[PDB]
Amino acid sequence: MSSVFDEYEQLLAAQTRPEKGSTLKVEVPVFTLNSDDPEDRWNFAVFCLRIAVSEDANKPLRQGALISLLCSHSQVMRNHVALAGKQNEATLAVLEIDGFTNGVPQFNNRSGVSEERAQRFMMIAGSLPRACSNGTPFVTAGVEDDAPEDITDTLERILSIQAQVWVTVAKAMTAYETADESETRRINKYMQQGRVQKKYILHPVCRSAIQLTIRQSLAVRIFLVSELKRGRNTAGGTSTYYNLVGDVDSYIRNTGLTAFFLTLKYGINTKTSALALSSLSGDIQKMKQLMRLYRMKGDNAPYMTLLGDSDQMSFAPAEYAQLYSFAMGMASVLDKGTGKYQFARDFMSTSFWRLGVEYAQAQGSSINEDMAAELKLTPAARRGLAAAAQR
RNA sequence: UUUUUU
Repeated sequence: MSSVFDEYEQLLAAQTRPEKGSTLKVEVPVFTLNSDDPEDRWNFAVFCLRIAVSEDANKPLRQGALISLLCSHSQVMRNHVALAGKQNEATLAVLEIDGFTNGVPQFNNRSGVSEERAQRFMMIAGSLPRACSNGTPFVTAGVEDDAPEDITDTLERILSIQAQVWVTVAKAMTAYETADESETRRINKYMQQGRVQKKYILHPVCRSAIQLTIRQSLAVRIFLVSELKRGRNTAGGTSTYYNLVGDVDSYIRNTGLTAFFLTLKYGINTKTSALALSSLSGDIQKMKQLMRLYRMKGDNAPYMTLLGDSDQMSFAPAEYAQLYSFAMGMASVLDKGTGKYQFARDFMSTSFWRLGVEYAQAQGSSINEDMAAELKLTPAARRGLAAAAQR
């Protein structure tokens, strides 16, 4: 016995099902450390940063510089750059920089390079943000001529630079989303932690450009995604770098799916009686559809934004406009968030907003079956807590 | 299509 609604669902299931050809693909130069000297890791990090922040070097190369700023943290970096090589979609090279001598400039290499190339980066060292001051990345001038006597502070500086990056990985879109203040709040609470010094802040202009670079490059984000997957996978007892990554992770995830999760929070997870209504159901049915599509998606699910796949479009807030508006109007009254921006659509319905207001304005109504059948609640207590809400 | 706080 096929029922009409049931076959309605059977129709809405086939549609929601989620080798790819090979195109032209450009080489990405990538740098690889070898050495055990703290001085050498220090110059490697300053160098990869002065590359990353170039005013004149082409794109793939700044990409590679950033890959290196994100790779430099490790000790044994052979296997981590092999894990870089594991991703067959792009194409990366090794360039064993073999270390540099006491003079900062020479890139002394044995394999696969040339001394004319031998003049460009160093030429590119000269690459400088005319807008940026002191002509250096770190805002306190007399910092980079420092002595890393031990490996621990060199690590810690690497951590701070990379974490400045990992913070700026969120709000990843292309327009200049202003997340400087939230970046600053997280820098401040990482100062509450203390793993990052106040002494090593970058220039925020160059940082936002580093962000713009991050999102213009496809595979550096893919590397971020794999970084973050191996971060979420590892437990607590480990090395500090994964702990920074996984700690910042919960701020990276779940991005751009925001109205969808507002609906989850306010619209549904409160199960107010107006949720039950004449029609709002159909969009609820589709809500649990995208739920099933979220769970059986799963392993790349908290990361579609960064991932970039078109399927999020299936996470369109627009088909929910009725529900979506209600859940919002209510959050607008009940919660005091989102009031400082335009978080609204033109495909909205006005009445269900008005009703989210009216329904949220009278908190006498929140009665749940759950606590009722939990505490054997009286009518006396019901009308009592009502008088409380009459405040 | 994207636009909080943690």
